[PDB]
Amino acid sequence: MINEIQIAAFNAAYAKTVDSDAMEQWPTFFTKDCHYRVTNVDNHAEGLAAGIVWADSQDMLTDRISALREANIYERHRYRHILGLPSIQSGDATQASASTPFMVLRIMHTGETEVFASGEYLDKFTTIDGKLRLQERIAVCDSTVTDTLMALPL
Amino acid sequence: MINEIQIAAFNAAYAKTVDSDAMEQWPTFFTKDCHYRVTNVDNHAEGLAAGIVWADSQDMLTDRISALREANIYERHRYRHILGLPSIQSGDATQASASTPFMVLRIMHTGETEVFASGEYLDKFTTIDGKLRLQERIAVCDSTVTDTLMALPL
Amino acid sequence: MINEIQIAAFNAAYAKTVDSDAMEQWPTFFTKDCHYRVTNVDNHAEGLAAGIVWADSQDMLTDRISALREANIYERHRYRHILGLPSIQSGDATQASASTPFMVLRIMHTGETEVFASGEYLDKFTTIDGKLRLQERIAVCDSTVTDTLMALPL
Amino acid sequence: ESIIQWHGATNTRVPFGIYTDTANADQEQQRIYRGEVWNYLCLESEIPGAGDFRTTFAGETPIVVVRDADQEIYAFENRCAHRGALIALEKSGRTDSFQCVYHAWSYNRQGDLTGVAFEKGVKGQGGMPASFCKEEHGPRKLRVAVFCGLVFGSFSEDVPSIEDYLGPEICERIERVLHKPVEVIGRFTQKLPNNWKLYFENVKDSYHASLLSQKGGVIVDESGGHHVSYSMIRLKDPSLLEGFEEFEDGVTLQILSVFPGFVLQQIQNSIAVRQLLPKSISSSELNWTYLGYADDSAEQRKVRLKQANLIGPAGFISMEDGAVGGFVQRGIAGAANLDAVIEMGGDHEGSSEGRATETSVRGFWKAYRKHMGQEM
Amino acid sequence: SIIQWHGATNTRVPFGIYTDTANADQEQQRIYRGEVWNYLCLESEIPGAGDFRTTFAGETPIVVVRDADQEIYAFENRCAHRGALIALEKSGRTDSFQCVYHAWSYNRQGDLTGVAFEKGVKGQGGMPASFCKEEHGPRKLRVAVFCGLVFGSFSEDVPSIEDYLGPEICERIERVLHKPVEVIGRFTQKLPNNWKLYFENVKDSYHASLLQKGGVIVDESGGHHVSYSMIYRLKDPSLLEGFEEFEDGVTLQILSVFPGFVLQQIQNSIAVRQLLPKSISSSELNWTYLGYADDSAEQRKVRLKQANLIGPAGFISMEDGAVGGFVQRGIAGAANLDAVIEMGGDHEGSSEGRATETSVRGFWKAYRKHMGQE
Amino acid sequence: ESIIQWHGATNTRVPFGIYTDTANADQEQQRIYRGEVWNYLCLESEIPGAGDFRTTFAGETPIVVVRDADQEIYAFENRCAHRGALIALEKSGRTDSFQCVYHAWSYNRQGDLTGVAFEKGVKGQGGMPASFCKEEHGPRKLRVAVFCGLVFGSFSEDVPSIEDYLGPEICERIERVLHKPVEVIGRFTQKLPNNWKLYFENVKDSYHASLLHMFFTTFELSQKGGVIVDESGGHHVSYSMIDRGAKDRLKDPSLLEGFEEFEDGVTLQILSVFPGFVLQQIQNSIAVRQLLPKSISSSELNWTYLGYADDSAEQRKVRLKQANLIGPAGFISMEDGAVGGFVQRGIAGAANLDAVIEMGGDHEGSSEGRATETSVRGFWKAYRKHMGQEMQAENLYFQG
Amino acid sequence: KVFGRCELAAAMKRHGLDNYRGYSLGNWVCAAKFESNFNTQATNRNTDGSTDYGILQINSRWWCNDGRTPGSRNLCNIPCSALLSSDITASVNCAKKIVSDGNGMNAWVAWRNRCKGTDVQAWIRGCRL
Ligand code: FES
Ligand code: FES
Ligand code: FES
Ligand SMILES: [Fe+3]
Repeated sequence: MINEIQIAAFNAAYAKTVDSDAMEQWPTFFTKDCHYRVTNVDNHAEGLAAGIVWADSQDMLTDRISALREANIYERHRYRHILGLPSIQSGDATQASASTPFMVLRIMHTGETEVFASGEYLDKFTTIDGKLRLQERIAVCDSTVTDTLMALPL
Repeated sequence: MINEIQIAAFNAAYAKTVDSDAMEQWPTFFTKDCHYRVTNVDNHAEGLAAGIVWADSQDMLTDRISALREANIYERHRYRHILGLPSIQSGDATQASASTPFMVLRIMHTGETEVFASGEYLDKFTTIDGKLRLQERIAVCDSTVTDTLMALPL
Repeated sequence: MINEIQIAAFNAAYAKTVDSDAMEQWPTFFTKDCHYRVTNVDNHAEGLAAGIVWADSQDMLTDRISALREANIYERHRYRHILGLPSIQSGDATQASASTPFMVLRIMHTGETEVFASGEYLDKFTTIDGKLRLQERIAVCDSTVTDTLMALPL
Repeated sequence: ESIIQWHGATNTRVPFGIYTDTANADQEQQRIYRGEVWNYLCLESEIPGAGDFRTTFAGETPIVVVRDADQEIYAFENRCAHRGALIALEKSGRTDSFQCVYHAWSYNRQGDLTGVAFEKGVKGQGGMPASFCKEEHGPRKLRVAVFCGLVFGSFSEDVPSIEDYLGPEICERIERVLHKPVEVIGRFTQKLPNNWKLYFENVKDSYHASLLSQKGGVIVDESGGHHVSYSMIRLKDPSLLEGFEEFEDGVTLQILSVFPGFVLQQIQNSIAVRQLLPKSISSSELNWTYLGYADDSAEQRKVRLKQANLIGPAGFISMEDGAVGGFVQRGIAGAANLDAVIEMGGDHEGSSEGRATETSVRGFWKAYRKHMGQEM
Repeated sequence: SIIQWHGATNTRVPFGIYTDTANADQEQQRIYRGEVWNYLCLESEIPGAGDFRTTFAGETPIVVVRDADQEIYAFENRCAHRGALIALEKSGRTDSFQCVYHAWSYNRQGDLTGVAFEKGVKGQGGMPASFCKEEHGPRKLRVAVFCGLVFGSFSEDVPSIEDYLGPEICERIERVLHKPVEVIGRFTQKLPNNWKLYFENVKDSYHASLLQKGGVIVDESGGHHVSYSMIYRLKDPSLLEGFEEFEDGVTLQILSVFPGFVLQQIQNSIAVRQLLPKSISSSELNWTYLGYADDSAEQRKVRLKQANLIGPAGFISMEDGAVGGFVQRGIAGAANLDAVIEMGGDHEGSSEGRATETSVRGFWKAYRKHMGQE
Repeated sequence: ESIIQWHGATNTRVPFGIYTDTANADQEQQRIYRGEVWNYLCLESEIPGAGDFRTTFAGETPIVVVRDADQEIYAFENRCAHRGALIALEKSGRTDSFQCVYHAWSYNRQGDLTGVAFEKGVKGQGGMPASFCKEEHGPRKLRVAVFCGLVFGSFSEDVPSIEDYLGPEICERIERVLHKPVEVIGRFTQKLPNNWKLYFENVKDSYHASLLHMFFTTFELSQKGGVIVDESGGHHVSYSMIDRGAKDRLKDPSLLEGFEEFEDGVTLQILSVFPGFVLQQIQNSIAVRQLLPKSISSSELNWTYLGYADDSAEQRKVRLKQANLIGPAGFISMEDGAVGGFVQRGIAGAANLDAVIEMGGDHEGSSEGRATETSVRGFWKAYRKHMGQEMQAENLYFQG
Repeated sequence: KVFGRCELAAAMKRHGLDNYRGYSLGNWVCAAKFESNFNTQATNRNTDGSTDYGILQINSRWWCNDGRTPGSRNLCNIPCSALLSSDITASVNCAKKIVSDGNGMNAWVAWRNRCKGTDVQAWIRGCRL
């Protein structure tokens, strides 16, 4: 069984990876055939499918990070993830669905600290060759507003 | 023994209930003859008894939510609860006294995200039909200031 | 093995000590010949050793708190520590190296709440008489900016 | 170009610019808060003994209020006469004298400079010139007035007595409630996203309040500035409204206001005071002081604690009071050149038997224009 | 004066134009509530009778609503009593609107239909005999619908949307909004810059070309433009795997309408933007992502993948959020200096090149006209 | 109604409106920061090699400062001469040339426009008109001066030399401390809730500093002190010193366990240079501060903590312990962050009143002892000179 | 986990299922015997697209959410995976909600067919209780 302890540990490592700018390790958390999306409560409530980020393969995650490094120009900043306890919604002997509250601070190189996003990760977990992985993560943001831009994924 | 994990899980379900606007489930977290109070550290330090919310029955909690639905007018917003680890002061297999740090973000429908309240829950837990319930929860807020108004309880 | 749960519990007690202004208990969390430093990611990346706070003995921590009580002038305020899950890098039954994300709110007596600092504690833990102590804690702040001043340690 | 152009002499029309013009706000500081008004400071029971002090505001201007050995209460501007630092840094305490921490200038409880660190130099080096005299430097002192446990402060020598300022009808309505020693049972502050005037209008808005077998009425003092709104003879836990008799009339609701920011309220057994302070053109602060009587029994106090759910930031009755100001602030964003319409109950700025009127609102603006030199 | 224009030409913009707060208040009375069409929403976002949304025309909040006649109306969101917002919701469906403060009722045209206690209570108080409901009301807006785009004006004197747009931009809108569209997402960006900096950037072909055959068209007023374009490795090239659906070769068409409407087509990515001013140095950008109602599953998936090109995290548009701020901050010591806009000459008309700033100079031709700054 | 009304030609009275008037702040930008002053930019050792650059500010105005192959240091305004974007987006880096990200205009390390994307059109279409010349467009370049490794910049060619600006007494007091190669040992920034002027006055407030130092030796050798002021009033030195070779609480006393390393008795030396530079020596604690304005009621203080390159392990440890005296949590300097704010807030209803600055008389020159405000009055002598706020024409006619 | 008969009796008693809504401890032990054979991991796919989970074979269309079952009502507000732990807490709490629904223990088919009105109390004899 996938449990709350395993997802907690997974969530802390995901957070550290994104917050440390080790972004090349970020796709490793997902299955080959995964879905990742950044949206908001309005879109999620009305059934609207589009994301600020929208990926249906681990490869698309890898491309997003290539483009961040090679192509995208943005002012230096870092994230600080504060996560709540994962709460398992559904599961059988092998799969599990969960929700994890999140808050993401954005710290500019110039020192300004802002609550940049908050919401929950709606996740589908599987456990393949002894590794816990995201089949799906939807970052459902509480706000319809993103300040300036979104460079790094949530 | 009631432990920190069981309280943490209880706290996350309380939080999800309030943050998801499932407000009708909120009184179910309390005993019939419970106490709930929103106050601040100034009032708590003097021994001043008044609350922004003050309830000595589950029925009072139920009426507060009826009035929120039927009567009270306020601009749409939601809460995002970020909770700390509970610290247990005393407890046996059935009762426990504990303090839990909290932070509450307020997200307006217009998208503004603000730290709306922070403090600790001073709690008294009992066990009813083998489940945790609050005999008492005092939301001791760090700030004497509430922005605009308080519609949803903490 | 020293584990994530034991460090989390230690971290919540440390936080409560600092947030409750029981600052005289703060040095008791450290070994006699400990290191404590408040710095930032820029200094930490360039290998720069200086701290806003810098201590290489528990006695220096005790003196910092004497001076807070008996010497320093500052406008009343309190801290609210919100902590993430520890990640252990290395460790046996008695030593452990770990990183713990943190956010500190500052609440002024006049009621303003602000994100005052965020980052991670780079910790070295040891075990004395079966209890966890900090041999080393480096509060690596995400921001190069401190608002107004720093009276209380992180 | 002037958005503070009044339509007529009547007060049925308020220019929406009055809630936006920053120059006009600075005039409100000079002409209202530091003019011929009484500013509510605190309760006498909050500073019972000698040296007991609080800090607060009269408009933008920070204030110290303190009890002395003579049992009298004094107030002075919280500004060091040296280089201008706040003198008292704490909300409340007890002190023998005040001291500015920057360069250790000492002030007595009247606000007199009693001490200057190194006034006479250090080893016959530097210090003040021979010509410097402590008694010639000091914060502006306030006139203090007391009424049934309410402490007020004014900057004006010319301001009338508190009894004359309030008038007899408001004096009686206050004494009705505050006839005994009161005890603070809680404090809460609301930060309102609106110009102060919008919240004070709202306190006086009997039209609004009536929307949320009893007859009511609205009293207005001769100046227009002070009002009383009164009323007189489903829930799973009806105990919320289970009250007890303690006024020798039938009055179940009395909301009383005093220009420019004081409220006393009685709603069944729920007693409270409010202080309204301006903070910025589009923000204000509301400080609640919840009250019992010192002689209350356990059971009587419990009733006030339950009935408090009616009032304050989450009040069944008062919740919306926090937001409506903001709704106006935002609705007028493109209409700084237009006028609010205030015709309910005629042109009248005196008392009425109805509550479907705006007489107490027009009263506010009669008093405002008088103090601001805006009549015609 | 930091809003002193150097000459009649528009090759030089005073940097004070992005900073002067008095000048911003003039923009409210002369542009947003002047002779312009403000974009409000899509007709398909309020399909049924009573369906309403709230937004803004400059600083001024607006209600837009469908009535039983299937027509769309719009009025200022201001109670004619003491000025409170009337409608408090982003969107909803109602028979009539009511101000929560004192329960004044408005119909879907913005007419005052009801005044709580108008005639007193027990013949006590109420309105004077002289008070007449039909003399009080929020400002109503002239509404125009063009290919589903709902626009509002405060001005009786403003030309029709067809005359305002002109024929070249009318055709360029019809090109992409030729069929029923379906909203597939909304996202808002808070821009740390004066609105004008982002609208300039939409029109900046010089910038966009840096980031084969193309052109730039400008209406007669200068205010509206169209930029158009035609023909390390990706582990998943499916991001750019498109499908043909325009009768020309055009793979990029970015269209702007003074003072804050954008329609874009980038391969199969369709979207609308609404640009609102918020403070001297902040603006709001509202994205409405679109499919066509007749899209297959596979065609829709393509638009969902290609959306990664646009919005707050867009491979293409990410920088668009920040460049305005870069200028706002670069000019912090230079309120008294002038931007240099000479690419493609003095010209404010259409061009075959994209190494030009003609559409940018056009913005300022239109701006100075509305502001009386010639 | 002018809340910028000076009482007389003396500086014993400061109008509190000087800390509030926004038009007056914009004048400070034109007349002080971009006028005949030297703005502190960085240490030469912070950009040691060719291409090494940092970004900072002179008042409101962002600045690039960079080392070139010639081993000289240049500085220019961080504003693209096109449509005004920041050129360099990084706190620090190393580059061959600078490039505006908006439309790829290239700048050399002097701040010269060396390149315009599509200058000559694409297929003989568009581009710049024949009349356009690269050399006629560019960010404002700053005159640079390097004094004991301190890099300063001015926008004025006419500004006096750094030596004449500083004067000889301040030149020597800087050389005293920066006599050897220094090494940066940490950086910290404070956001101050006060007008810049309040913090700079506080640096120069020997009355405050002596009061506090006198309090600090209720805890744990006879000292004399003094206050030097340059001829302009703008620069000061506050010092305290023992007489080397006279006769006659802490659980870890190591905090104050120091070592001798100047050929004098000076225990404390705080040096200021108009309008926002501080060099400090407190025992073995060496540091530089850069004060920038941000908003009418906000300012930024940037600390650069220093060691000497030749420090042994034990000597460096001493400076790391003694750093506890300074910065945002300093035993000495903690309150320096808040007192500015206490004034900003105390004067909220007193914009039309005047600060009283009479300690040590009217004078704006050097003094024995520290119970004086001569260095504060000096600040305002310098300020009024730069701002054209000496007695005007009409008011001079009436008095004479 | 396979429980011993008496182990499971003791765990059900310490969770207060003795006389819970009419039903003596033996009913609960007998029910688990014939539902799961005292196997906390017992798992039974139904042709209706639903599954029965854990020691009391609780159905995934009504009671717990397994993510696989069209029309999940999830009336115990738990994922079905919590009914497959070594620990019977979540299984008992959902049971208490099921037996309270007021079809009593008839909800457990195997309890009707094999337990109802037998000598129930037999499942508890020979146990440290
Ligand atoms: S400002 Fe108060 S003593 Fe100097
Ligand atoms: S403001 Fe709308 S009813 Fe009063
Ligand atoms: S703004 Fe720098 S190249 Fe255009
Ligand atoms: Fe672009």
